[PDB]
Amino acid sequence: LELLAVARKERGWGTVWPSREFWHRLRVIRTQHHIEALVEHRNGQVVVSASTREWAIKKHLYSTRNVVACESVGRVLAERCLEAGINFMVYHPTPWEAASDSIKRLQHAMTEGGVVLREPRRIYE
Amino acid sequence: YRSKPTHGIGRYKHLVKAQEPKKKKGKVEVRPINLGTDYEYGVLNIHLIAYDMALAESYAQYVHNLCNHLAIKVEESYAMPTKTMEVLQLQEQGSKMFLDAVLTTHERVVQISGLSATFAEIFLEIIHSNLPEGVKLSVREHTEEDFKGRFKARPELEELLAKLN
Amino acid sequence: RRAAPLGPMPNEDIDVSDLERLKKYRSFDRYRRRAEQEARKPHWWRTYREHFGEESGPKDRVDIGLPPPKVSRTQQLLERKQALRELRANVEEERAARLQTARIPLEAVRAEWERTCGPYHKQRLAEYCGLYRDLFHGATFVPRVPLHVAYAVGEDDLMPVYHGNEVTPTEAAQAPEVTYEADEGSLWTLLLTNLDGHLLEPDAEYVHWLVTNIPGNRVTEGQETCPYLPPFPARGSGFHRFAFLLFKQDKRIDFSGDTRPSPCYQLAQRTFHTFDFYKKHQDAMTPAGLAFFQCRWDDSVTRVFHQLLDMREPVFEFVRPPPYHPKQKRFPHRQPLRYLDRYRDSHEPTYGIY
Amino acid sequence: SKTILVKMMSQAGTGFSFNTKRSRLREKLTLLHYDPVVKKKVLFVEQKKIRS
RNA sequence: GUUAAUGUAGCUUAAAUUAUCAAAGCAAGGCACUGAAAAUGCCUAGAUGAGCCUCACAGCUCCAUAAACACCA
RNA sequence: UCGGAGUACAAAAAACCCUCCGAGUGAUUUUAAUCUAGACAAACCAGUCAAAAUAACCAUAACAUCACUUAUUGAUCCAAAAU
Ligand SMILES: [K+]
Ligand SMILES: [Mg+2]
Ligand SMILES: [Mg+2]
Ligand SMILES: [Mg+2]
Ligand SMILES: [Mg+2]
Repeated sequence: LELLAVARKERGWGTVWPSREFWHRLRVIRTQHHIEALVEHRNGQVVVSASTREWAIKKHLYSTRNVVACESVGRVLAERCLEAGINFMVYHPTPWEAASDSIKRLQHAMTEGGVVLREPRRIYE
Repeated sequence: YRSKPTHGIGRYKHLVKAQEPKKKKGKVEVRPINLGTDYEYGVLNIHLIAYDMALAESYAQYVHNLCNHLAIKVEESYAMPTKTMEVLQLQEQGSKMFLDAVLTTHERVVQISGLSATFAEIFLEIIHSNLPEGVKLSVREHTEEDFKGRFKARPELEELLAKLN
Repeated sequence: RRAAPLGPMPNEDIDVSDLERLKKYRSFDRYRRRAEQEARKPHWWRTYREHFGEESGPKDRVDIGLPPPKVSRTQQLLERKQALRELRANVEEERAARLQTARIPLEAVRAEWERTCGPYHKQRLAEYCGLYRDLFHGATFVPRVPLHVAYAVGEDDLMPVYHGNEVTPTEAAQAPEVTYEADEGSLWTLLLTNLDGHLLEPDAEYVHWLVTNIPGNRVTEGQETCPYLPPFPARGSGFHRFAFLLFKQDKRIDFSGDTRPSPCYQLAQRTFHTFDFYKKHQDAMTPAGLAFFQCRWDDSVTRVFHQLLDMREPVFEFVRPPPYHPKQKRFPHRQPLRYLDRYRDSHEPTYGIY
Repeated sequence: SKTILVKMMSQAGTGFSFNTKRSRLREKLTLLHYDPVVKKKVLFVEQKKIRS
C-alpha cells in the first residue's frame, strides 16, 4: 500500500511538531562527537541508518563532526536507501538547521544520491 | 479529570517562574536589596574601570563568565556611562596652555548576588590576581547612590528643589 | 474524590522550590531530544504506542542462525585506534577537511559495511518487511554470510538484487547467478519463494527456484530440485515480495520428498510452506543468508500465463469501501436539495404505471 | 475616522463586482482579486462608491 | 614499614577477548554573530587505574588515591 | 440586543431591578474561489465547523492576521443600482 500511494497517512496533530503525516521520515541527529542520520517509519522503527559511529565510515573520515562528515553520511545513506528500495521520504528540519551549511549540503547529496524528498501525495487522501 | 489517577499530569506553571510582565504603568526596577545574612553578603557591584574600551570589556566578560561557572548569580551586566576628560599640558617658557590630547574613561560593572562568606576570599583572589594592565577593580556595595550615576540629570526638579529649600 | 496515582508522576523528581538553582534548558533542540527519549518509555497511563499497534510490544524473538564470529574486543580496540592515529596525523587530510573539499570511497565502505554491520542492518529490513513473520512466524535469523544475487539482462549489463530492492519481471525472466564466499568443506541450499501471490490460499507461498546440496561457491554444480520460473505477479495486485533464502547444512540430506517434475507448470504443485519445510530439516539446515526484492506487473508477465502456465491471465483492481450515509428520514430538516440524491439507486428516471 | 465601501469591477472585461471596505482618507484602491469567470487572477480597480 | 577505605574523561553509558554493530551521551573550550550572558553557525582536545586470573564469569591482587599507627618546630 | 468571569466547584443546560468587565469597530495585507462526504448546535428563524474533488498561485499551494478575539450586529415586504 505504501508503494501504491494508497495507504493512510497519519493526518492530524498540528499543535505539535514535527507533523507525523508521512511514510518515511529522515531523522538527522548532530551530537557533539558524531553525526547520525536515520530513516524511520511512522511506527517508530528505524529502517536504514548511516552514522559516523560505524567503524566502516569512521576509518575513512578525518573527523566525525565536520561539514564533510555530514556529506559522507548523506552519500552513504543515499546509497543504502536505494539498496533498500526507499525512494521517497519526508524531512522536516528545524528552521535554523535549514540555513545551516552542513544540512544544506547534506540534502544536496541526497538529491544527487537518487533519494527524493517530498513523498508523493496520497491517492484519494 | 479530578477523579482520575492521571490528574495534574499537565501541570507546568509551578516549573517556570511567574515572570511578571513589565506593565506600562508598573514598569519599575523593584530590587529587594538584601543586607547582612548569616553567611551571605549583600548585593555587590564589581566596578571595572579602564582607559581602553577593548581591554575594559574583555576583562568584564571574564568576570561575568567566571561567575556562571562558579554558580554565582549575576543580576545584571550593565555599563556605567563613560566620562571624557580634555588633557591639557602646560607650555614651557610660558603660561598659556595648549590642547594636549583627549583621553576617555570606560567603566564596566558586573553586578553580583549574595555569596557565601567563605567564598569571598576565594572569589576576590581570582579577580585581583587577573587584573591585566591598569584595570581599576572596585568591589563596592550596591547602594542607590552608586546606581544613580547610570541615570540622567533632572534640572527641572533642581529648579523646584532649590526653591523648596 | 481524588485518587492515588499508580506509579511515579513525571515531573515530581525536580524540586519546585529554589527554581534559580536548577539549570534550565536554554535551547529548543535539547527539549526535542529529551522529549523523544521520554516518549519511548512504558508509562503506566494510556499512551500512543499502546493503542496504535506496537506489535505486542516486547517480543521474545527466537534466534535460529549461525553464531556471531568470535572477535577479540581488546585487540580490536587497540588496532582501530592505532589506524585512526595514522590518518589523523596526515596534514594533507587536514587541508582537505578544513576547506570542505573531500570525498570517500563509497565502494570501500560498501565492502566493509557488509562484513561488519551488514547482517544486523539486513535483519531489521526483513523484520520491517515481515519476511520472518510470513516464513518463521516469531523466529528470526541474522544473515551472517553475505549473499549476492544478480540478473543478466543485456549482453553485459547486470541488474543487482539487494535487500528490499525493486526488479521488473523482464530482468528476472532468466535465471540469476549467486556468488558467496565459502570454503569447500560444507554444503548450501538456495531457495527462492514468492511470499505473496498464491491464488487459492492466502497463507501459502509459491516456489520459483530450489537448488539442493551446493558444493561451496559453485551454485550450478549443486543438485537441482525445482527449476527456475519467471515471476508472475497479478496485474491488479502489484509489488509481490520474492525472497532468496540460503541454508547451511552439515550432512548430505535427502531432499527427494520435495522434488518437483522437470517441466513443472502446475501451480498446485508449487504450493510451499517454509515453516513446514524448515520443520522437517531443522536439524540439518540452518539459515545463513537473505536477499529479497519487490516485483510488480509488466508485459513479460502475460506470456508466462499464456505460453508457460497455459492460464487465462487474471486481472484484479483496488476496490474501496462504499461511502457511508445515515438512515434516511421521512422529513429531512434543514438539509440541502441534494439530500435525495445520496440515496438514489440510479440516475435513470423510472416511471411506474405510466 | 470613517471607512467607505466601494465596488470594484474587473479589468478583464467580464462583469464581476465585489465590494470592499476602504478607509476614507486613502486614495483610489487597486487590488488583485480572483474572478471565477476567467478562472485566473486579474486586476481590479475601484469603480463606484455605494455605502459609507 | 604497618592498620582500615577507593581508583572509565569533569559526572556518567556500553563495555570489562561473558556474547554482540561499539569505547557512548551530556558537560568543558576557540572563533564568528547588536554591546554582557544565552541561542545559532563553524570548530578543538580524550580516558577503558595497573598487572594477574577466567579465557567465554568477572573478580582478586598489585600499584596508586586516601585515612590511620606513626617521623615533626 | 450581543460577548467574557463568578453565582453555575467535576458532561451540557440553568434565574434575579444579582456581583464585576466589555461590544454597536479600527489597523494591516497574506484581498481570503468553486463544489460536496459527515457532524456540533437548535422550538422555529437563525448560527457554526468540514475531508475528498476542481481552479488559483511554491507548478501534486485555501485558516487573512492583530487588539482578553469571544461580541463588533437586523427578518420579510419594499426601494434604489448593472442584471
Ligand atoms: K497472496
Ligand atoms: Mg556573546
Ligand atoms: Mg444535537
Ligand atoms: Mg482539501
Ligand atoms: Mg409583512
